[PDB]
Amino acid sequence: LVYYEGGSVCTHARSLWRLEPLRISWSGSHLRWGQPLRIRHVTTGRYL
Amino acid sequence: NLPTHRACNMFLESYKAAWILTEDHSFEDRMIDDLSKAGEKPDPLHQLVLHFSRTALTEKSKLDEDYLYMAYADIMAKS
Amino acid sequence: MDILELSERLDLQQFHSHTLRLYRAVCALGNNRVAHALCSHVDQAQLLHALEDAHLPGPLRAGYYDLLISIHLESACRSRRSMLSEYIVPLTPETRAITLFPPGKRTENGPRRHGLPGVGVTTSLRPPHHFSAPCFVAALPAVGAAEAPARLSPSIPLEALRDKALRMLGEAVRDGGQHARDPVGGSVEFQFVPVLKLVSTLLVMGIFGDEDVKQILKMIEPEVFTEGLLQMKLPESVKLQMCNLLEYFCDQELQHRVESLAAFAERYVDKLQANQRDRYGILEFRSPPQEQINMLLHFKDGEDEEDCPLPDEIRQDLLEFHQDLLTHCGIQQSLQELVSHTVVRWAQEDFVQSPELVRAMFSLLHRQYDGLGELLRALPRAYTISPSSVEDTMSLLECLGQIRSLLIVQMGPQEENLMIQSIGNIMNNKVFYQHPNLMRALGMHETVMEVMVNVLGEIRFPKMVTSCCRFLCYFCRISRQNQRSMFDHLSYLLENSGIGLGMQGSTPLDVAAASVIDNNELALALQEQDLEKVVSYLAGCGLQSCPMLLAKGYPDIGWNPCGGERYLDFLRFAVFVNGESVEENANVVVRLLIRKPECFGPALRGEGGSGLLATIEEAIRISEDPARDGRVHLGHAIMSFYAALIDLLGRCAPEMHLIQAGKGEALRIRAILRSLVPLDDLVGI
Amino acid sequence: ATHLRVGWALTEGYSPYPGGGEGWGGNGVGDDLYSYGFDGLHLWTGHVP
Amino acid sequence: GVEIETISPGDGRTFPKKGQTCVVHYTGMLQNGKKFDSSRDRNKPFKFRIGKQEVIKGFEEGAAQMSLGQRAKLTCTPDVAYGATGHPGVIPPNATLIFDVELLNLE
Amino acid sequence: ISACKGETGAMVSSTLKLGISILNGGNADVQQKMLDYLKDKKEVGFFQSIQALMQTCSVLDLNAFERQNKAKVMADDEFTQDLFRFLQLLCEGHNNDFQNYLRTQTGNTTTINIIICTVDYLLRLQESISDFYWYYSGKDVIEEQGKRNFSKAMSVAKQVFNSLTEYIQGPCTG
Amino acid sequence: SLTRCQQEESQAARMIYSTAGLYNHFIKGLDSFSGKPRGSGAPAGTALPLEGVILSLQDLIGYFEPPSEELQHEEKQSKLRSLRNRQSLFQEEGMLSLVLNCIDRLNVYTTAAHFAEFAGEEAAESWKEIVNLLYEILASLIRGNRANCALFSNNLDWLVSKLDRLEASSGILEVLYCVLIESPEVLNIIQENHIKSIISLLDKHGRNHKVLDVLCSLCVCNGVAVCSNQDLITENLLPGRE
Repeated sequence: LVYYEGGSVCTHARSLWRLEPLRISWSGSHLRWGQPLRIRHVTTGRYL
Repeated sequence: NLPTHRACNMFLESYKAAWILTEDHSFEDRMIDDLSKAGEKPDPLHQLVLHFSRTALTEKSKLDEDYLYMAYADIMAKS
Repeated sequence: MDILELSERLDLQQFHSHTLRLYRAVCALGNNRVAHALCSHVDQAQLLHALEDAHLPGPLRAGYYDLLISIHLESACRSRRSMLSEYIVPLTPETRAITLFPPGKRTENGPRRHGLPGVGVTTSLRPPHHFSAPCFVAALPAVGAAEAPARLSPSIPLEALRDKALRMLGEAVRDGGQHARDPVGGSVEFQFVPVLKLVSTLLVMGIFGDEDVKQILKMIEPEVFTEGLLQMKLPESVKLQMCNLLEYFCDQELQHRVESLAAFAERYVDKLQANQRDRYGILEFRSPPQEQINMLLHFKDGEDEEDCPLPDEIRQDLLEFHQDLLTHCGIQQSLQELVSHTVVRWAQEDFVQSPELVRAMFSLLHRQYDGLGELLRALPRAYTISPSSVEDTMSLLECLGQIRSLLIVQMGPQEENLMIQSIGNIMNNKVFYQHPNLMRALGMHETVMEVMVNVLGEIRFPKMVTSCCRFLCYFCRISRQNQRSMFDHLSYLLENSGIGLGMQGSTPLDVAAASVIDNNELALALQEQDLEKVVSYLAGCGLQSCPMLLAKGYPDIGWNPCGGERYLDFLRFAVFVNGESVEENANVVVRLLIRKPECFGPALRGEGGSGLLATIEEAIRISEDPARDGRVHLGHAIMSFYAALIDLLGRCAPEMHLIQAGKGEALRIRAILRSLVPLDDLVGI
Repeated sequence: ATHLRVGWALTEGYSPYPGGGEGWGGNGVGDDLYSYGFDGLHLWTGHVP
Repeated sequence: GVEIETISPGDGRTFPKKGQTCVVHYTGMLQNGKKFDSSRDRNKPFKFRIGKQEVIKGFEEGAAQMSLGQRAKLTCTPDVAYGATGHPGVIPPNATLIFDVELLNLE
Repeated sequence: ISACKGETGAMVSSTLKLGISILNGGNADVQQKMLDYLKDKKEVGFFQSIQALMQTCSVLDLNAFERQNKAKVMADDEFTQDLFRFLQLLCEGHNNDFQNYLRTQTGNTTTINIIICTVDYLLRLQESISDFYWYYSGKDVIEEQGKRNFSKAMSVAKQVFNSLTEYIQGPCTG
Repeated sequence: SLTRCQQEESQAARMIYSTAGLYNHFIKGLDSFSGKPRGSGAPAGTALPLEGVILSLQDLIGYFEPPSEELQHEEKQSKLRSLRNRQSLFQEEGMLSLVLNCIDRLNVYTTAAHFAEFAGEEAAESWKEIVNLLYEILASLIRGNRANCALFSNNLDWLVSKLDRLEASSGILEVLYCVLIESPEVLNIIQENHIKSIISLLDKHGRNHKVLDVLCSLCVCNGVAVCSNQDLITENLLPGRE
């Protein structure tokens, strides 16, 4: 499950996400508005 | 007229209040000049400043009092 | 095997050194019984033999020196050091003879003859040491007997020990003077550190005499005090011990100055009061004696102030003494120059690494440069007493040094008994109520507060809390200055006063009440946060049932009447002073109370609560039925709560002349009070 | 206490050296199985009186 | 009880009587042969008064039977010295004690 | 100064006095070194501590004055003067860089505006002085204690005004 | 609002993900053959080689090394701060419980042959090394962090009872020493049997000064002397001169 939380959790590891564009080449390009994306949890390796 | 020990105590406090505080001293400049020599690697004043900086830079939740720092800061300020 | 063979068997050497470390560890911080037990594993002859062995490895040498110090000399040195910051001088013929300079006037040059530090007569009070002789064939004492006396400490001959220490230090100095290739212990540090540590401990404990001090001073620097040790090349570890020795000698100088000042004070007062009596006989006098002594001394400016009637010779004596005091401190070859030059040279030669050495040497330098400021700061502690009270003072000191010894130890039943006995003994002494200023200067109330803080910080020992509370109340009941000094812990006392038991006896709330009572200045300085905390406690008490009453099998009641009475009485003490009310506190209390109606109990509730008369009649009926009662009785507590509340509310009323002046605030407060309690209820009650 | 013992010894095995040894040191006549000694109260052999 | 064996003979006439004080030099070791106490190490003779429960039973009973200047050895069973509790950190429980006692002076 | 974390005491007073002693006259080298150190460290503790120290400076209190009169009004005036003198000497000499840095810290994660804090303290002091005058309007003569309180309050106000003047003396348009 | 984070935290998170996956697989593989004696099995998740966990443990050991004592003051302070932060992150994500569970699973076997009776001879060559590395990584994780050391306050018996084990005695002793040094409060729950067990360890394993240091650490609690401990040590170690 996914939650909103404050406090020391702002400095813990479970609050980190990674953004992956659907493009493979030049995946480091600046994000366009409305561009499709995937969001990944770093520590658990799961996608919302 | 009065017990001797009480009279001595009031005399001590009065003498402290009246005569001792009136006197003046000017040892600050002489002390700084002596500490700034480095005659025959930092000089002693440099080491004192570095020690106080090291004390200040430590990681702690509160700054405890340090009478040595206050006295030496007063001396430096008056110099 | 021979122990010296450990010079090549490293594993056994390491194991034995750590074994000695464990021996020291199990004896630390007042383990006198364990010291007595240890006195059978390493006896006196072994220690005295190992002190002089020149072929021992360094670690074993240091370990044996430390073991001797820890077994025999640690506790007495700790106590004496803990009681070295205060000067008490008795008015005796020996005190009168003390002078700043030696009597010889044949030398009239600038330096005159300063005199050797630490040599001369001193009269400051210091209790002696107590020891016991070890013996392992004595009959067993009463098994399990509580409140057994303290274990004292093992004994050892001291004169032979100090002679041996002096001889070893001289031998080490001679050995180091020749630049030998085989230092004792394998290095200079192992050669020098233990001997200096032992010498410093023996010096602090006060064992050496005048000749021994002269020998030590000559060893320090032969030229200044009529190859030397200060001018050799040493590492930092030796320099730390050197700094310790110099610190001891400087402390001795300061003590000598204080004692000389006290002696001159005695002589001057004795001379002056007879002249005042004669002058009054010949003939202003309505001023208090402090103002008189202030006025008599107002001639520092050097002019013949007619405001002071002092003749010429008395002023001459005072001026001569002031000049001598000024030239003694060097404001207008010696110890100060030697220390300053040595410290400056040490700082110049190399870049110091250890912070403690830097701190010590700079403290020494600061003390040396500002001679007069140190004496100025040391005076607020000095004190003089009549010679007839000496025997009474010493005992009190021996009591105080007891308590300080038990603050570094984990708490137990025997410790509790010793604390209670010591506090009772201190309370029973008479000088405790004859010299309150001395008691404040010694700062024993801080020690008792520390004991209470340690105990309180589900409590385990309830008796000590009552003992400390009653001692602090008795201390507060003595003088106004003690009351003001205790007033500064009010926030902490109120923070810890919210205990749910209360009936332990004396409680910190009593300490706070004694701190505040009948003092106009202290009452006017009260903050509103404390009152708000007390009101919150009262509301919490009025919302919940009493736990201890329920635990005893009592009928359930929705509130706690036996608890809020204490807070109500504290508020009553806070509001009413010397027969008149203070408007600010009364207004604050009323405004705080009206916003939490549950403080008034069930009777004054607006939601169906019956009036005071009905609940008083109900309580009266309750007191007639043993079934609804049952020491503490329900009806009496219910009656007392409302009686105290009505008393407080009546004391919060404004004065008559304010109503005469027509101020709106007083009329508003009186209208609120009238609306709270109807007249018919009072008439019926 | 002072040590004093008198007796007979054998050349092959009796060899005491100053310092340490069996037990608590101070080895003399009768502290091994190569000597037989007497001291006034006890017969000493094998480090046993 | 206690067993006493003579090492060096003494006077043979003078004996400790009631109300006197005995001055002795002693050395005490366990049954296994390990020394645990000695008054000669401290270089001060031990002094005690007889009949005032100052020391353990066996020491007093042994000293009561010795003459002036005699040197003897005493043995004490556990029920006489420290019983089953022992001396914490010095003597283990249920220990048999051996003493070497010399009587120097009376009163 | 940064290590005190906004707690008043003797150590901060001694530090402020030493800083004023070494900054007297508008020494440019000291200002340059301080600015370089501050911009290099990128720490936020310094200005937070300064703001916390400023928010605890006291003003004239009337109820305390009445309580004392029936028998402490402004006990920390010297510390306030030292603080504002230190700030003025920090801005002394028309040093544009330090003025701009005092208004806004560009490289830090957060920013604090000292000028507005000074204005707020000035507003509080002015309101206290107005209340004092309202109290003393009806009387015909003024007792000594009121005179000394007025004198110390105006002595503080002088330093506050001088600090503001040194803030805007560039001309620093921002 | 989007906030950038330091690369150190991302690296730590990736390492945590991989390590947690691997160790969960190892725990499941260990639990596979619990109580079923046979010559075959999968100690790892899917019978992976046991060298991988050894290499991972060695890398983790290298990761948590304390800074050199010869560095400057400020650099040492910064390195200590970074090490503390990394230890806190790893503890928060939950590796300590994983290590403890692995130790608990492996503790039921007393020797290599007894382990090979359930996992085969091909997997029994790494048992001792794995146990030693697990104790070392636990000691490295809990060192210098009193918050982490506070977790052992209620499981002192679980740590004391393992001193008898003769495969990794030094690691257990080091862990106990670190726990005793960092959290003095635990000194208030020590009882007589623990002290007697330590003294028996000294008797059984020979003359070692680490045991003496451990015994020394039990006498003083941050400035106050804890008598009982001293009395018990004196009564149990001294009188029998052996």
